[PDB]
Formats: sequence, structure tokens, C-alpha cells
Amino acid sequence: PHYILNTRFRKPYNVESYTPQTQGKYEFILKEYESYSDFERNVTEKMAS
Amino acid sequence: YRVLFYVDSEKLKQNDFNSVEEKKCKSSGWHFVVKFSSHGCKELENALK
Repeated sequence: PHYILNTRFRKPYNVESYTPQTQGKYEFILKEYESYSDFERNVTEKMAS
Repeated sequence: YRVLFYVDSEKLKQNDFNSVEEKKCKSSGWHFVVKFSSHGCKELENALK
């Protein structure tokens, strides 16, 4: 007899052991990048004679 | 049940403003029938942001 989650299972002759394991490991990586660049120029010149 | 979350928030702001304005005008007149007149102005304006 072998019960997993209230279900009747039968171990075959080739399998030694089959045990349930939670083993929950999750990863989540988030990266952001922003760059601002501004340039302004206004030159005024006047000459009179 | 382990949990490790690291947040590295960084914000950088830099702003530079410089404005230079120069204006010079010179006029000279001399009369002794002789008549002479001279008028000349110069204006310069510059702004960068």
C-alpha cells in the first residue's frame, strides 16, 4: 500500500522510492533604467553703424 | 518559508543654467561749415540651459 494525496498508488518492481516533496523555490528579478539629456543654445548678435 | 527581497531605488537630477549678456555702444560727434556725426551700437546676448 502506498497513498499519495488520498490516492491509492502501487509501487512497481523497478522503482525504489517515489516520495512527494514541496521544494518550492521561485525567483523574480526586475531592473529599470532611464536617462535624460537636454541641450539648449541661443546666441544673439547685433551691429549697427 | 524564507523570503528575501531587496529594492535599490536611485534617482539623480542635475540642471545647469548660465546666461551672459553684454551690450556696449559708443558715439562721438565733432563739428567746427563742417559737420560730422557717428553713431554705432553693439549688442550681444547668449543663454544656455
